[PDB]
Amino acid sequence: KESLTHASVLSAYTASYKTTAIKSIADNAVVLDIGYGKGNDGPRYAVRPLTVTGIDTAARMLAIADQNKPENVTLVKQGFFTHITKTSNTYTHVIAFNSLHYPLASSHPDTLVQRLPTCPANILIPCHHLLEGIQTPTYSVVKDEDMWCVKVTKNEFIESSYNYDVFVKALESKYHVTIGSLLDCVEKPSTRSITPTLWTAMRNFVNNDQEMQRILSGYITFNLTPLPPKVEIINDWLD
Ligand SMILES: Nc1ncnc2c1ncn2[C@@H]1O[C@H](CSCC[C@H](N)C(=O)O)[C@@H](O)[C@H]1O
Ligand code: NA
Repeated sequence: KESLTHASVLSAYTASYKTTAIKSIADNAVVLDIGYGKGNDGPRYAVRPLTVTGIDTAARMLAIADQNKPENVTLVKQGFFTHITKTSNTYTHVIAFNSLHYPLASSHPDTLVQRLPTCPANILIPCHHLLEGIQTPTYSVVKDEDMWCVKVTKNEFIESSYNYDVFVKALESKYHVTIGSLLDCVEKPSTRSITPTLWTAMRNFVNNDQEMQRILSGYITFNLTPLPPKVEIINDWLD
């Protein structure tokens, strides 16, 4: 133990994937961040040619996010389904980092996907069926009846189950999908507290810790590009 615990590596790798995704958003995009929360990705949006709408259901967290909100960011307090109905923005990129499993637990996965704007997207989602059993001093996922118990540091969150399989099958109806894991992250997070020496120390710990690789393998990433328009019947016409 020396600043190098399971929760520490997880947030750093999470920070790694957000750095790459936000950077890879096309220039001048109108972005929707579903679950903007307390504003961790503000500094990454602030240094970029992007118009961003951050939506959350928690006002207390959107209050922490306003205390240092970049001006290219607009904050709105409405969940995803209300906002998609009411908004006048046409979005060109969707971001959802550790957020979509909440709406997916109270909706049909095909309804969430068809309601998402038809635009490129990046999704980080925990797959609790790939995380159950992992018990480390700072990270633990355990089953509790129909609900999931997850402990980060000492935070004791309860999350509900969602249908990952149907979700992935619905994305395949709309998107070219490349699936991945946090374990596939190499790029150094933009977080300035993560020095080059510390990142190397984190990635070396991943190469030599089984528990860590399991935690990282259970945080599933989705790089989405919209399929061609239903006029894909022309290509099937080559059968
Ligand atoms: N249906 C919903 N619509 C929008 N935001 C939601 C939501 N359900 C939960 N959220 C928000 O999603 C967030 C996930 S945690 C914060 C995630 C943030 N993207 C980050 O990277 O730090 C929470 O703040 C939660 O309030
Ligand atoms: Na670019």
